[PDB]
Amino acid sequence: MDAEGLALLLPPVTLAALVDSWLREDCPGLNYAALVSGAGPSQAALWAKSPGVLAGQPFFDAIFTQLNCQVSWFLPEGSKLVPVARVAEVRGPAHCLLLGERVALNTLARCSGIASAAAAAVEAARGAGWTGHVAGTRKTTPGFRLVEKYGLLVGGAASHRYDLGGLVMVKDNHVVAAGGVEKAVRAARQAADFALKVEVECSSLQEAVQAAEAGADLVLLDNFKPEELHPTATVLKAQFPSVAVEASGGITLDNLPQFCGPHIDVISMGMLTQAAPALDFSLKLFAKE
Amino acid sequence: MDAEGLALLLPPVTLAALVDSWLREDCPGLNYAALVSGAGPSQAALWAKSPGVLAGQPFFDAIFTQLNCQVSWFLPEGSKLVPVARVAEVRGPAHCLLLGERVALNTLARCSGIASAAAAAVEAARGAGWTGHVAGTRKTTPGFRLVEKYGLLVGGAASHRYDLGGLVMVKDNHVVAAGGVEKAVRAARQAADFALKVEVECSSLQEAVQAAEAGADLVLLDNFKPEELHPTATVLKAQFPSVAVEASGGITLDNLPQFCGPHIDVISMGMLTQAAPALDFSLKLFAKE
Amino acid sequence: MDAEGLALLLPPVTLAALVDSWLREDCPGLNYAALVSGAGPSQAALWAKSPGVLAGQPFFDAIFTQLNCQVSWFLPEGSKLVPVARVAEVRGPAHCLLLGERVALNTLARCSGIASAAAAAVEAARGAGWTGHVAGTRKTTPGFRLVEKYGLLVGGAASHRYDLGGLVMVKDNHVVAAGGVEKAVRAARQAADFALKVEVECSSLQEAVQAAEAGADLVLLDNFKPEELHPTATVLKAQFPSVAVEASGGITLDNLPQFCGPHIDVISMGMLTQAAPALDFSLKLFAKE
Amino acid sequence: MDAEGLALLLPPVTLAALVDSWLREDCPGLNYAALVSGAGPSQAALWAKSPGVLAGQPFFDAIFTQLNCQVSWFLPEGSKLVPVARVAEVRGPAHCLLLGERVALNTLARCSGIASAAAAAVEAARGAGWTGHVAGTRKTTPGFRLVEKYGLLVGGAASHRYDLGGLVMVKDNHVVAAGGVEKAVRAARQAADFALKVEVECSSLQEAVQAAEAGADLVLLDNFKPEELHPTATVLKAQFPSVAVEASGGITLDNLPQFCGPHIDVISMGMLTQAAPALDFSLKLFAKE
Amino acid sequence: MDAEGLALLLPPVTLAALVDSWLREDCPGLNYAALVSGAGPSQAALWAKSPGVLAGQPFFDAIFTQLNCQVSWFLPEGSKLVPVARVAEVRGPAHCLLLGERVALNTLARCSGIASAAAAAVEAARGAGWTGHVAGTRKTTPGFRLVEKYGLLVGGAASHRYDLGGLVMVKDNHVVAAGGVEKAVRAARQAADFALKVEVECSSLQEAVQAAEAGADLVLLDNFKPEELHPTATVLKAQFPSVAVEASGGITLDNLPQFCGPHIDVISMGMLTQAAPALDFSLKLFAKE
Amino acid sequence: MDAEGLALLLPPVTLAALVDSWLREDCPGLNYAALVSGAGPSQAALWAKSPGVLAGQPFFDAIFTQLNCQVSWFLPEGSKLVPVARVAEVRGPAHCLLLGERVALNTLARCSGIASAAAAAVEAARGAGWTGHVAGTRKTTPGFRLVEKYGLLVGGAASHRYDLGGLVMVKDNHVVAAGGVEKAVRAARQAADFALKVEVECSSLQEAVQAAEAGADLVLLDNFKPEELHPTATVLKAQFPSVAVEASGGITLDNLPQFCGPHIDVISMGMLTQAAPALDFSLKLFAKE
Ligand SMILES: O=C(O)c1ccc[n+]([C@@H]2O[C@H](COP(=O)([O-])O)[C@@H](O)[C@H]2O)c1
Ligand SMILES: O=C(O)c1ccc[n+]([C@@H]2O[C@H](COP(=O)([O-])O)[C@@H](O)[C@H]2O)c1
Ligand SMILES: O=C(O)c1ccc[n+]([C@@H]2O[C@H](COP(=O)([O-])O)[C@@H](O)[C@H]2O)c1
Ligand SMILES: O=C(O)c1ccc[n+]([C@@H]2O[C@H](COP(=O)([O-])O)[C@@H](O)[C@H]2O)c1
Ligand SMILES: O=C(O)c1ccc[n+]([C@@H]2O[C@H](COP(=O)([O-])O)[C@@H](O)[C@H]2O)c1
Ligand SMILES: O=C(O)c1ccc[n+]([C@@H]2O[C@H](COP(=O)([O-])O)[C@@H](O)[C@H]2O)c1
Repeated sequence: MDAEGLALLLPPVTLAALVDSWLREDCPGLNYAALVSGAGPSQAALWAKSPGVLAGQPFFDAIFTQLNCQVSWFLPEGSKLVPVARVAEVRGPAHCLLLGERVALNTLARCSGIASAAAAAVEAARGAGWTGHVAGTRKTTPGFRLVEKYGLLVGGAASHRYDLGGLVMVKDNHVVAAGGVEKAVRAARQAADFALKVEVECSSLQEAVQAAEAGADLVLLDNFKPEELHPTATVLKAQFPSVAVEASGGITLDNLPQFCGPHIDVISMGMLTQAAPALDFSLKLFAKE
Repeated sequence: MDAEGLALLLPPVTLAALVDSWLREDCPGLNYAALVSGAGPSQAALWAKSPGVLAGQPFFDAIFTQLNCQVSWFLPEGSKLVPVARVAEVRGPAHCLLLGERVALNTLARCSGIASAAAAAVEAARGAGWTGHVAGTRKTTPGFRLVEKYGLLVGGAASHRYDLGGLVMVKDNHVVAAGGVEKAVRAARQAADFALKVEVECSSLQEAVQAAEAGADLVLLDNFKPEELHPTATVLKAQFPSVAVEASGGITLDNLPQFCGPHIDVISMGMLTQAAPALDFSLKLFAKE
Repeated sequence: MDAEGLALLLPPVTLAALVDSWLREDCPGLNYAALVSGAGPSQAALWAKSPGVLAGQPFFDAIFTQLNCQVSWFLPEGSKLVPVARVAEVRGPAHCLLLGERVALNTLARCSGIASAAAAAVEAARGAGWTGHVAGTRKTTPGFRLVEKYGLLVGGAASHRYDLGGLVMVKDNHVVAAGGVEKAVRAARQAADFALKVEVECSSLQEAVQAAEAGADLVLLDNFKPEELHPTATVLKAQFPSVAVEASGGITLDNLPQFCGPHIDVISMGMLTQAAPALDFSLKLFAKE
Repeated sequence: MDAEGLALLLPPVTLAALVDSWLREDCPGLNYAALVSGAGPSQAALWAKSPGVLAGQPFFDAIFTQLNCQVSWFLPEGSKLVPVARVAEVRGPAHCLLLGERVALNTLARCSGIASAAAAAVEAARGAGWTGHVAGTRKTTPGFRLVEKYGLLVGGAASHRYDLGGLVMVKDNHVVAAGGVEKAVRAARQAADFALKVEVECSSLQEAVQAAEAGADLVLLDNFKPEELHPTATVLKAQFPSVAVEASGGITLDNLPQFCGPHIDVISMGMLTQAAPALDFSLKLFAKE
Repeated sequence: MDAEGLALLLPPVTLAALVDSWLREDCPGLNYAALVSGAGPSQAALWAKSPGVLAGQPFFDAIFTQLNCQVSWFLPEGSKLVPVARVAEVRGPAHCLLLGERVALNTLARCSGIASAAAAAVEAARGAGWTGHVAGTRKTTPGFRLVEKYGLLVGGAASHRYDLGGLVMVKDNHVVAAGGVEKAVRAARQAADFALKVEVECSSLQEAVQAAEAGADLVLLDNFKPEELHPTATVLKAQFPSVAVEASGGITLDNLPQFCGPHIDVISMGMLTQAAPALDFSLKLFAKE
Repeated sequence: MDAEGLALLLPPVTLAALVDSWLREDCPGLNYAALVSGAGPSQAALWAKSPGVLAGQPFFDAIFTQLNCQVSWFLPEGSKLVPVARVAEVRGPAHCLLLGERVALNTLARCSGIASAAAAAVEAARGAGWTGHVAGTRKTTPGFRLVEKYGLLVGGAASHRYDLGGLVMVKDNHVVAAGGVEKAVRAARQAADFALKVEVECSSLQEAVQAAEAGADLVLLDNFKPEELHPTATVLKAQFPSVAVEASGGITLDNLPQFCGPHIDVISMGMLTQAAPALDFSLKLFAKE
């Protein structure tokens, strides 16, 4: 509902340590450019130069907070960005603003790109009349998942499982390793019967039926062509009405409406995190009025 | 030098701490799916399903080494990927293979994705007759710089400075803070006269002349149109022949040939790391004869 | 239904870090006692002097692997301990055996003490004909959760959710802060509709019906005397066949039969981790012959 | 002699680091329940529902300090707890209160459970006229020693050595490795030099005399029957009056008066940290008026 | 030219982490002495008892900020110390002052010792009519480089490169491994043509000419006799006027003037961080009036 | 006694973490020089070019072991170094040898420099007939205390207390804060009666008598002239035969005989760690076949 409340999801203690490692990565030793700018109190304007959705204020704020700077936002989390928009002002000693600048922009750009992709996907789906959830994956940049799942939520998608613990997800490789879908789904059920859910990844109707018989909570139809996707889900919903159907594999902004259908509850797209270009933001010091 | 030599640039201690933190990110508690697959010895085939350049073997290796798995590659680092290619084979306990799969794949996908954009840019420059350096920027994913700068090098681009400690770069914001170009360049030269180089980002020809007169090693012409860019660089090289000229701002694979010019030495592209989609890789367990 | 394979659940990277920090805590500087013992090859015996269930071999093994010692076990993980039993042999340099001894016994004692409480509780419950799950809680020693939740599993109990990122549980305090059960539960269901489960802690029959109406996967009947409990539950399963029922509040080894009932699916006991005395083990060096 | 002033023993850099790891353990990713409570200002009351001694206010405070919450205590550290007592009030944003609640109660229950067991021991020892030190052991939970040693002090017991540094302690296993008591405490005496004391665990009157002859400061008489313990301690003090005698092994709250004696200076019980059940506390949100 | 400005080079995140690691080294567990002093407000005066240069205020300040203490300086950074001077006053709880006393004095004493040695070398060089850069090396105490490089700057020396990332330095061993100087600097030149500098360490005029002819930005003449050093530099400056010339190897304050010469740009000295004795500072609590 | 045994004191968990932080300090990103040397197998000789005592082999081994290099020592830990001497060989890949070279030489140079100062102070006191202990202090480089305390031991000196959790030490500032010598030491005697030692730092003979009378184990006569130090030590020994006497403050190599006396038990010298120059070592790659 409200993109403004999503920030309560982020534990305060994780932000500070996350942010501290990013700052150290960009300046591990002596910050020679501090001598160029000096330490006088300054003001920068944050400028939106790309269209999209604003996501990332919590991480932007945390970065500058460790550098004793303050941020005033002129747009809420989740806003549509119409270029060229003035979206915040940052205040602090000049060398601190310029030290935090690059990391803060990198984070805002990337989080917002993901939310902009997610909002477009949510839009395309509703424009085909589909009421299910658009979702992300675990195809995230390592070390950056907290930012990328947050960005999905701001854009209106579900984050899907955060990590491997999680919901027990039986994949192709698990079926092979366990010697059969029925053995794998039985082993996944025991591993947390109460209460984690079990999702099972299925390359065909007959695997999906076997997964549902063995007790899957969710059935993921993997890499179906749309023309076989919907018949398969119809049979499933008629035979196992309380099992949820997820479609996934090669779904993009463009072909997404072909994968929306009344018997698909969830559509997950790797593109939301692997192919969402970053938005264009700049931070510019200006003289005080 | 040669793409296989590049792996030596990676300090093995940093590799291990990066890899461990990525794994703890994807599985911070219990790995319930390890019960589904068990620990029996298995083999998995790495498949390349996107065209491009293969980059990131050192990280893929270090991920799996930490889980006591081994990798045999069938293509060298920097190889062209012609899909559908069988790129490697991974060996080890089934649960260790499946626990590292996603992290390893996510790393290789983004690293290869960046190397693929760099290769594409170096190609576009060479086909325009340009012998300069195509270069990356500091617009990298927070936490992930080591992989992305490594990706740039495998693709044939220069990484540019690794962080704020490796070359004193006077930007528009330093100029405003310092009171002006020549004040800012003087403080930059002090801050490490011997010996770090000083690069100055300039938005006008006069700003470029002031910076070169003030002793900049490198003058970066920022967001010039090509029609304004090349006459500026010609003037600069005429008056200051030992000052290198860089061009940057809004340069993409498509417009890259318009910015090549006999008086440009470096061309830096934020897009090589911010808008380079990841390649598609899978890892499929295959049965024991 | 096999305690030897539970070790696969422990991610190897989390084990080594945890063990390192335990060894650092017990010896932060110089280890003066190493000079008293020297470094000659030697062997110790592990002695179980308490009845119960043996749990914690992977942690015990990991501690001594960091100290270049080897361990041979004479009883599989989960075995019944009949004192005074010779449980294992540890081999390595004398000072390394004696450096690991206290941390290894401390971990094994507590992991086995918890598994022993868990096994006794599970034994009580099937002796009353019960088929549901005996479970643990988040009343764990801070920083020791991985050992204590693993111990629950070794003794046959369910771990319940590992931390706040598993199933969304709304408690009395959430209901007070949301201003009502059905508000709380409706927010909970949004926060991850697909797919994490939602569990609601209820003090009174009315609350549980509200919770179930609103979409709870699980209702926890908290602090019921067994007199009200089994009516309450058989009502709920009548009205809501599809919703799981959990009993919690003051359930101990002595009174556990009185909470076992046929419409109760899960019984969780904070005593399994808060009042589970450690078993008594010792490690004794013995001479070669 | 003043439990309020013990909090100065805890260095504040360590407290924040330990507290951050505990919070990170209980919520490693997104905190979904935060969307259920919101962030509106709230107050919770701390209820003691158990008899004992109150211990652990600095850790409790430090947890809620990291979460931007305040604590008001109505009982000083060390007070007797008569249930059901209102111990404190915690103020702050509701999600912040609910995120720290479990870890704060977990820490206070264990700390207090220990200080309550210590105070019982000091009560029983005082009831037998014994003026020596009741002390703890190194049988603490790995990772938690700071809380548990502090809890021993709050309840009137001596902590004993914190770690493997501190006093050099010759044990059964050292005597085996060094080939005799004389050799082991001569090597110990050398390592200890002038700053550390030497204590020797002795299971017979012969060992105790050899240890005292070879310069031990303390002799620990290990696993003696009470009838054998007191003559041994007496003859030792006659022959070596400068040597402190400690008794230890199987000493419990019920049998502790039997081990008290005018020639025992220290009595140590693993019981106080390995078998002290945690006190019952709760934290309940309430409406301001 | 301003010692008070150098503090801006220190990124505040790194300061906190480094400072906390030093406090934890000196007090890993309980601070027993805190009971001896109590927590009442106190004041202590910092006393300089050595002649030299004051350096290290940012580290001294940061230690005491972590401990909720405040510092007031009566001398700016880089001041000349004429003993016995009263250079600062520290205010805070009694136990926090005494907790930080030793770490802060150890830090200030080494930093000021390095700055004193650097200023002595600069004064000797200036008394020989030399105005090039006196420079440090990477012969720093491991883990203490930020303090030691900072102290070189306060004293008037150049820090030289901070680590293996600042400038590619071809040493004797690189030459041997590369199979010759031409191959080495060619490879070095490739590692970062634009733009890091390449310095080559040379033991003969012929090696230096080759290093220069092959592209070196700086030539370091290592362990020359002054009699052969100055003719060598004169040749290099005449045939390669843009290449900087460094002298290094065995250069001490007492022999430094013989190494000063019109064609030496940089003189670097291991002894500035390896043979620089610390200064004597004390911190004495004082009372009301 | 035997310096070769002292390596047993070093817990290997701590060595790896220390060493990792030092390597990361010296190369936080890409190691450009690795491309100059390549990765082929190589060898380097370790030369001692300063007189003194060899100390720090375990830290040197650990550095290279982290880089997959092996070290062969030709002299034992603690040897007298008669320059020039071939101390060791190091083998491994060329770029790993050159990556560890500086950190490994820095650690060995400071460790050996400290041991050399220790051995000379021990010999000075032996030549004066004195049988007490020469001791170090806590005037140690922050972060480096393990190497420096270790270096003292290899030189034949006592380390004195490692940190604040060793013996409780009442200093001038503690006396001022407690309001009296004699209330200070009683607070200190409580803070760990059994069993840590109490040392009191005294400026006058009356102060020593009060510390002795209130129960100090050790009395440090701080900054006495030798003329008054020995009369004072004699009174104390006569009145308090079991109290040990330390002498400290301004004691150097050349006046150490003046502080030796029959009633001084310990002499401690800040200069052993604050004014002990590092020894000169070099590591030289040499070609094979
Ligand atoms: O591991 C997960 O949590 C997870 C959640 C949702 C989807 N996936 C997988 O992500 C893949 C998405 O494919 P794509 O083409 O959109 O990159 C598909 O193979 C799914 O099985 C994986
Ligand atoms: O800070 C650096 O290391 C750096 C190196 C090269 C380029 N840049 C900046 O990157 C910008 C180019 O970004 P883009 O997205 O327009 O390709 C340009 O404005 C430069 O100032 C920055
Ligand atoms: O937060 C959890 O994960 C959780 C899981 C299971 C149970 N609990 C709570 O644990 C409590 C059990 O109390 P007790 O007497 O068994 O210590 C009961 O009040 C439940 O609400 C809490
Ligand atoms: O290592 C220590 O610091 C230490 C301090 C005091 C006692 N102990 C040992 O702890 C044992 C007491 O265990 P318990 O649970 O039987 O009372 C006994 O064998 C002592 O030698 C060990
Ligand atoms: O690696 C560096 O950054 C570096 C910078 C400047 C000098 N050095 C080396 O330092 C050595 C001089 O140190 P010293 O103790 O002989 O005065 C000489 O051999 C140089 O090669 C090394
Ligand atoms: O704090 C310690 O553990 C410690 C141990 C031994 C000596 N000291 C102090 O070291 C000081 C002697 O330093 P110095 O530089 O004059 O040789 C003297 O003032 C003692 O109080 C301090």
